[PDB]
Amino acid sequence: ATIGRISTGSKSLDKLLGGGIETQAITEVFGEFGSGKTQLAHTLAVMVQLPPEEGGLNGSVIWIDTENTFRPERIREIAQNRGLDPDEVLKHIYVARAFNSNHQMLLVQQAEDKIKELLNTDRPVKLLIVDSLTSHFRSEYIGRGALAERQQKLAKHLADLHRLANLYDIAVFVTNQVQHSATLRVYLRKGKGGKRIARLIDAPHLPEGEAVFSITEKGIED
Ligand SMILES: Nc1ncnc2c1ncn2[C@@H]1O[C@H](COP(=O)(O)OP(=O)(O)O)[C@@H](O)[C@H]1O
Ligand SMILES: [Mg+2]
Ligand code: NA
Repeated sequence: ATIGRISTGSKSLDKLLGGGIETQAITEVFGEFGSGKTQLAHTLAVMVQLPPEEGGLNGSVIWIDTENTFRPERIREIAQNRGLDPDEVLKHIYVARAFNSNHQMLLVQQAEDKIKELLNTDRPVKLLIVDSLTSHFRSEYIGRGALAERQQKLAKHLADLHRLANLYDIAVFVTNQVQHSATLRVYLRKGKGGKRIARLIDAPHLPEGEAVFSITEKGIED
């Protein structure tokens, strides 16, 4: 029932987010290629495994990869530099590669089996990443009539994701690349000096400024 919050690594981003990404919610990060969507996903997959006084939820991670951008050595790096054992961190991340959008849909069903298994253990799943939420959908549904059909399949997939978030008290974190019904939309862009800037889109309950952070050996951080 009460909502959990997963620190991103960046104090600035966390404040913008109201303390971190929420369980019982789908948080969508969207932005151009190279903006940092996948790096934020990597960092979150580590942060969630921290205890709560360090901004985590003692959680396991399920990661649905659609573009083969998951890097286990990046996870090990981030974990090591934040004082976690990198091999242990990796063992609590369950990555599956989605071959196409239908298999991506099926993987969400399978995620429920893994979630149920871990639920009342000491490392329940607390984060479900889809990176990228839309890349297969953009690629497969194209041409006259595909707008309605793509949106319908995507809405179904997002409904499935929202049910897991709410039913199991999990944060869902999804990426979308920009040249549907997410709970919170975060616009990410690359700024001057290598900085990254985040802004919330249509989110009255949180701050209306922008967060600024860097991508480092610790993942993201101010
Ligand atoms: N270890 C690192 N330290 C600093 N910047 C990094 C590191 N690793 C990757 N990056 C930067 O992250 C950016 C890519 O982020 P990425 O999450 O893949 O973008 P997206 O998923 O939004 O296309 C690149 O600019 C790259 O230089
Ligand atoms: Mg990416
Ligand atoms: Na919490």
